[PDB]
Amino acid sequence: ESRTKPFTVPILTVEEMTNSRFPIPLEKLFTGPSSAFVVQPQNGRCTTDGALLGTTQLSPVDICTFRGDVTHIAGTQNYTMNLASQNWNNYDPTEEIPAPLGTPDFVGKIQGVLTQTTRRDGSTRGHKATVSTGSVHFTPKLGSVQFSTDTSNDFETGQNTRFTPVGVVQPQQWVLPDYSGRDSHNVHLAPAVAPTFPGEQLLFFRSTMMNLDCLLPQEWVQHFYQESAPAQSDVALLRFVNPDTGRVLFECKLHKSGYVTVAHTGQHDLVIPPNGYFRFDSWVNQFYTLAPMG
Ligand SMILES: [Zn+2]
Ligand SMILES: [Zn+2]
Ligand SMILES: [Zn+2]
Ligand SMILES: [Zn+2]
Ligand SMILES: [Zn+2]
Ligand SMILES: [Zn+2]
Ligand SMILES: [Zn+2]
Repeated sequence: ESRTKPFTVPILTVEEMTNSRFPIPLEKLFTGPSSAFVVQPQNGRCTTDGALLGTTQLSPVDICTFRGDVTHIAGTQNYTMNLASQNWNNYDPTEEIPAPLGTPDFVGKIQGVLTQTTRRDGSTRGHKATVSTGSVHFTPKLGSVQFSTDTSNDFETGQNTRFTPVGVVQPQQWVLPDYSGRDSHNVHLAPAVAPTFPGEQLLFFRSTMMNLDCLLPQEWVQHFYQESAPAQSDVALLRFVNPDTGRVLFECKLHKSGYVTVAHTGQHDLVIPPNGYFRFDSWVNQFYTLAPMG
């Protein structure tokens, strides 16, 4: 039989990791029922054996960013960005993805800094800007989005420009934007996720700014991809361990398609030790019942 790279997850604690849906630290773990909303984020999606899904890409600093060049909308402070690919090359809308990698995956107004990156002429050319992901002008899959800013002159036409997100005004974590605008349809989405094993609920990796919940920390996406360790079954059994005592706090299923479930009924904001981390223990069959959480 073939001997393949052993699967592992990072040894980073929750607070040492970052949300995969916005460039901010994770703050804590949360579990609760999810039958009343559709959980289909497009960022923070990756299989355990290293296949990226939806709009998921590797770099934490490219999460919810946009890149390209802008054209002034005459008589307004607003600008249309004509998107580039992720390396700054020609955007190619025929790729089978929902949108440019790193595109935001929730409806809301994201504020940030829009900056010209080349041939500044000695000017900073960075300005506060906002992009509304629910707006009719939000058409990243078509290759353009619209920003509101406080200038009408400062951005030179035909010069590379980048948006770095800073925060969200106020928004709907679970509602995907219309990547191609009104009366369109989203295409090539990573699938919705749900707990199908009775007594199980999804485990969310949660930050603030409202809650923002992801299915995998960004560092897990990066680790899974970099390692590309093959899966031995549909479910990897992880233990959350506290090295300060050496004891297991709880166990959970890391599903091969890239999400986590725990045995619990109801909302529970987990209380974890500062140094606790996840440890891969074994691959299990489809009949493994987890030890109860809390
Ligand atoms: Zn102009
Ligand atoms: Zn791309
Ligand atoms: Zn210039
Ligand atoms: Zn300004
Ligand atoms: Zn790693
Ligand atoms: Zn390695
Ligand atoms: Zn599974």
